[PDB]
Amino acid sequence: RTQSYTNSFTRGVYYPDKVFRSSVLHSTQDLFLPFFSNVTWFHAIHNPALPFNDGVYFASTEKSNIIRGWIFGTTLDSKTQSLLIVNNATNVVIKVCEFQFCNDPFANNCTFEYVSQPFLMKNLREFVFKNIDGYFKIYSKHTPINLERDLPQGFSALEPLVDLPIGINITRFQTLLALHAAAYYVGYLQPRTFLLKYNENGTITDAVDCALDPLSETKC
Amino acid sequence: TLKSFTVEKGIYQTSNFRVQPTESIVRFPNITNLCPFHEVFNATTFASVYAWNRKRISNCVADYSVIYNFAPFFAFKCYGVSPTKLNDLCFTNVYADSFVIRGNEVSQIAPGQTGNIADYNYKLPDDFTGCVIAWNSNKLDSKPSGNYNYLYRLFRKSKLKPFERDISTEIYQAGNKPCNGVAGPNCYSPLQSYGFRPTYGVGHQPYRVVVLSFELLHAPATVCGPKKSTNLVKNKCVNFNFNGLTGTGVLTESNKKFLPFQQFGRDIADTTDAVRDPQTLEILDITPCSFGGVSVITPGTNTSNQVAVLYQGVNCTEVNVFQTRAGCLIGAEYVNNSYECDIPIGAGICASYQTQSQSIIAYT
Amino acid sequence: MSLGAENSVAYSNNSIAIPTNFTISVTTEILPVSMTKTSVDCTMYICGDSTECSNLLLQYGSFCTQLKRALTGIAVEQDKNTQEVFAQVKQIYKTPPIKYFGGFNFSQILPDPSKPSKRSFIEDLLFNKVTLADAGFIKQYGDCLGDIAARDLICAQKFNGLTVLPPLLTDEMIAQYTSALLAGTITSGWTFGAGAALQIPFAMQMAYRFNGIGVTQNVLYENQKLIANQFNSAIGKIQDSLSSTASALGKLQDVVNHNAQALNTLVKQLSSKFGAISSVLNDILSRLDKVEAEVQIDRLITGRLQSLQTYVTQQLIRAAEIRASANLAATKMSECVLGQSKRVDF
Amino acid sequence: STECSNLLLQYGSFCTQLKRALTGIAVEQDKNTQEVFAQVKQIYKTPPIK
Amino acid sequence: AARDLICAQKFNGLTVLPPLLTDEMIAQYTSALLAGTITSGWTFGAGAALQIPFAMQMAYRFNGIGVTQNVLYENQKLIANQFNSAIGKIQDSLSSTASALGKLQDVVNHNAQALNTLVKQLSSKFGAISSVLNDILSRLDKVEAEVQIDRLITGRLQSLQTYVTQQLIRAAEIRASANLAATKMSECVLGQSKRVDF
Ligand SMILES: *[C@@H]1O[C@H](CO)[C@@H](O[C@@H]2O[C@H](CO)[C@@H](O)[C@H](O)[C@H]2NC(C)=O)[C@H](O)[C@H]1NC(C)=O
Ligand SMILES: *[C@@H]1O[C@H](CO)[C@@H](O)[C@H](O)[C@H]1NC(C)=O
Ligand SMILES: *[C@@H]1O[C@H](CO)[C@@H](O)[C@H](O)[C@H]1NC(C)=O
Ligand SMILES: *[C@@H]1O[C@H](CO)[C@@H](O)[C@H](O)[C@H]1NC(C)=O
Ligand SMILES: *[C@@H]1O[C@H](CO)[C@@H](O)[C@H](O)[C@H]1NC(C)=O
Ligand SMILES: *[C@@H]1O[C@H](CO)[C@@H](O)[C@H](O)[C@H]1NC(C)=O
Ligand SMILES: *[C@@H]1O[C@H](CO)[C@@H](O)[C@H](O)[C@H]1NC(C)=O
Ligand SMILES: *[C@@H]1O[C@H](CO)[C@@H](O)[C@H](O)[C@H]1NC(C)=O
Repeated sequence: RTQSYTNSFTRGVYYPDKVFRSSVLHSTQDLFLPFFSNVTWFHAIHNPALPFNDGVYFASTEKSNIIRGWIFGTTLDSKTQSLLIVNNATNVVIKVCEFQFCNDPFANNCTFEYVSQPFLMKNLREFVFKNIDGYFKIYSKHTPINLERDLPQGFSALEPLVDLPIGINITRFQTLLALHAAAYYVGYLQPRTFLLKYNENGTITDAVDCALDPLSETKC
Repeated sequence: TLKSFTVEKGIYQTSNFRVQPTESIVRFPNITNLCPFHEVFNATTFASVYAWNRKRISNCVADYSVIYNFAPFFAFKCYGVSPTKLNDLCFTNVYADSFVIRGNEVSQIAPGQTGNIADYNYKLPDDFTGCVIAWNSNKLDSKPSGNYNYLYRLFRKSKLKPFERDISTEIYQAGNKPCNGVAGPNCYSPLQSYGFRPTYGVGHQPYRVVVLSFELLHAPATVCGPKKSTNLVKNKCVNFNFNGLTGTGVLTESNKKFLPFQQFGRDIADTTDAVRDPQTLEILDITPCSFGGVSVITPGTNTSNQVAVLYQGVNCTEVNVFQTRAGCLIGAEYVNNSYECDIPIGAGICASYQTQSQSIIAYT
Repeated sequence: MSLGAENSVAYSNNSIAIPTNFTISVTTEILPVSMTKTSVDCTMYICGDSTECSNLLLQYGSFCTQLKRALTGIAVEQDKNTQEVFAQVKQIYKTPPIKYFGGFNFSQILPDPSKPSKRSFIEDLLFNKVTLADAGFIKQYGDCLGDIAARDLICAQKFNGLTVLPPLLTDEMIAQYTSALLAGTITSGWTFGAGAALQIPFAMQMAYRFNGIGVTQNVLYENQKLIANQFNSAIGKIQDSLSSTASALGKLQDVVNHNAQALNTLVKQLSSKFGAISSVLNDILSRLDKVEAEVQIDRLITGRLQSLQTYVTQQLIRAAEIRASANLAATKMSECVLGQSKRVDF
Repeated sequence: STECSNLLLQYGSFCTQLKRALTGIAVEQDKNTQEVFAQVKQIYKTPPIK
Repeated sequence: AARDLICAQKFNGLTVLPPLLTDEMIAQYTSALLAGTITSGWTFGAGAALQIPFAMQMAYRFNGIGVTQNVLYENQKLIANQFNSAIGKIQDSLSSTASALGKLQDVVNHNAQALNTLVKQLSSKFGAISSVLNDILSRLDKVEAEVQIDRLITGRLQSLQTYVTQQLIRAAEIRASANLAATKMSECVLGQSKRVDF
């Protein structure tokens, strides 16, 4: 495949909890994507996998709707449990049980199932996957991007979507491909302290890092 | 409040007034099913330590008074909550973890402990809010030839994350020479059997352990204990029990744009400002009931026993009434004169004990 | 940093330097006098209508009684400071209807009856420039009950038992005191501060003021129009300086900001756990039995009591500083306004 | 110590107001020295004849 | 060899900041004030500095206190000798007697000893089992070391709050003294004062 590099451009902030806060500045320490970091761009025209390190961050600008899955795990071929989804116009059902995957995918508990609206609704698909204390957390948010060149400017907070009850230790992950091309951005989370700004409607409109440059430390 | 039988001429701040609540409201989500503690606490066998079984208890009504009848244990030892208060408040989800350990190793099932179970078999988080139950199984899990159906793991390369399960069966190597699948020199099996016998001492008897882990209210609550609901009323000073949150205040219909994943709204001083009703999806605003300090304006007890009451900083429709800028004055008559200040009250208003029958008057 | 421009004054044993002309200069000295009067209710702040916390609070002695005594002493002291500074005149003097004081234009400092609150132009500029924090001495509880948009900081201060008492003297009464002092200064001179007021023309009063500082009185009478024009241009320069520069009134803005941030810190200290399991008393009282909740409530009571004692101590030290400044302002009112001062740089 | 810092974080904002008090004293000392000594606009010099 | 007092103060987080004005700048300010007082008189404190002979300035200083100015001009050498002898007496008194500067030394000494106490209070136990934090972490498990750490944190916070309150009170006293010194510099150096015993 093809590997390139991109700056983050202050994107990847989310709601830290499920409490409504309005017109306040809140300082939270959590696994966040640091501002102006190195995000690896992957073009999948050709597939070895990627290491999982304290959660990841996925971005996609694919208008053609050819991304229909995320695969997690440790060894990726049976044994330990590997997440697998099916995305179409009908269901978003979750498969945790083993299948004995191949090299190019184009006996435990926690067999989650979920029938709901499709995840994939000039569009930006953002995702955050993290794992703390056996709890697996998913975050997602649509973004109607107009200037389709790179990761755009602004602050789009990510809605918390799915929390799993329990999971196995995860060190590796893959990405599905659709054939009858694909490009995704991968970033890595780090434990950081953020200062989030809430407007009168309770939405996160701005955020200041506390470890980027000394002006931001002074603002924190 | 002055600890004296005579007071002097002046204004004294005595206490505060507060409208008492008149009704009690308990709002719980509508739910019919009962939680199956009988399957957890009464089973023909329990899983091993290295492969502990977790059951997700949700969408039911949890009664904790039947746990004592199900199993003959001594102490319902908890860490974040109290055993007697578990039928009042309620949680989001319950997780029951069941295993059988040795009697010498029951003290390792606690937050912030090390050892052998707490390092390689079953590790609890430091912020653990839940209860641990252990009871004897000498008549169910002990054989005179040795019970060999229970295994524990003691050899591992690293520590264990909290609530991490490991069922891998690989031959442990503690040297440079590889085992290559043969348990030869410096090659060990990480799983060993307990070998329970009834002739052992009381410290080596098998104890069945069930760990009930609760998680706090951050989602819509779907498992709750038995409490009767009450019809909701608004614009009244009431006591409320919203999913275990007990408080006093008035509930108002509010236009707050709650996101669909959010359930609560907090203030600057970490006080709950807005709630979501559990039965119907409505947003309610909590405001504390009407209050204010009370000042007593009097001359000396040597002069008279008459007093005037200043209600501080209230437009007093919620108690001679005179509305000043520093509250309202009851018991003093306003006059259209101007004397020097005798007893100061507020923004340009002074009170004095004058004839013009003697009475307490207020003026500018 | 540069200490200043280098100068080498030419000194000799038979050489002197004598001025031939003068300037009339109007400066501005801004002095704090009083600060915000606050009152704290311990039962609502530490406990908040919790009966168990009230039962464990009466076993701590008489800490809140002496805290309320200290805050009441500060609140009385602020009104005493304002009365000591401003209420030095015994009557209320009024300027004559004819506005001719030798050519000196006092139209910008004397009040006008068009507006309801009788304040002058410069007083209006000084009142508009120092923005207030809008403390809850006005009866704001009707607005606090009917909450709109997000909750304000003042409503959160009021709901935790932290209130602000209004001062005894309103701004109209201070304006009346200032107008009486100005009328007695420009119609009588220094005689109204040492007995009855004695009328005198303003040109003769300025001749007395020049004769006080060693300059003979014929200098004024031969240069009256120039001195009047210099005074009027100085008043125009000071209204333009107050209209342009907003950093001159930093002392009163600091007085407002310190008493705002002390109450903000006192409110924000309620979220701290202080070593307990939660910062909310009802969650502790519901999640625990009697003894464990008693221990956690004891921890929270000790932490909140320590924070309140720190607030009261810092308020006492600030009150001492404000009282020293108010005594200095009272001395400056007694000496600069009610008479002429021979002290250098006073 | 990391554990001591984590338990100190629960005690609130005492250190912020203590640092604010010490910073206020520190700037007040320089204000005192400036208002005592810096009372002249120009730095004069004595003539060479004494 | 032995650890110094300043090193032990600095190793625990107590840092002494330098003043903004160096002693050369204070000496230049004092030299400017002395040159303006000797040459000009009181005229440099109320506008532009105007030169005057020192004998005529001293004649006006005599005329201020009610002595006719011919007294100076008929007794100029005697007054000059008396001033020179008084300056030499001040020189000898400062060279021999050292207890006259006991105020400023106290301003040093308190600001030493308070910091010294703030070091000594690190040795106290405050009801715990040890004053060393690493021994508490080494000997004890999670909850018990949390209790001991909470006791030590409460004790150290109480001692540090006491230090800050004492520093605030001393700052108020020093500010009052500095206001008095500023008034004396404005009224004695820059003019002639009619206030008695001032
Ligand atoms: C003393 O100074 C004043 C200014 O403060 C001089 O007044 C100015 O005189 C000039 C003469 O050409 C006029 O153009 C200005 O308008 C005057 N200024 C003001 C404010 O009136 C005055 O002339 C000086 N005295 C002497 C003797 O020169
Ligand atoms: C990201 O890392 C690569 C590694 O070689 C580097 O070349 C590139 O400049 C980095 N991107 C930045 C610093 O924006
Ligand atoms: C809050 O929402 C309203 C309605 O959508 C909108 O008019 C307003 O601009 C929003 N406020 C913001 C974005 O600060
Ligand atoms: C609970 O109440 C809501 C609204 O009152 C209703 O829509 C829902 O069907 C009820 N559920 C049950 C199980 O009764
Ligand atoms: C446990 O379950 C068995 C099987 O149904 C039953 O016979 C027994 O009475 C149960 N014991 C208790 C204490 O519920
Ligand atoms: C609140 O007090 C003001 C004071 O004059 C009064 O005008 C107003 O009517 C009051 N509001 C009420 C009674 O609702
Ligand atoms: C006066 O000044 C001149 C010039 O410096 C000098 O020569 C003369 O000696 C001085 N007079 C006396 C008496 O010293
Ligand atoms: C000066 O006095 C006159 C009265 O004759 C007045 O009209 C004018 O406004 C005054 N000047 C200013 C700047 O107020």
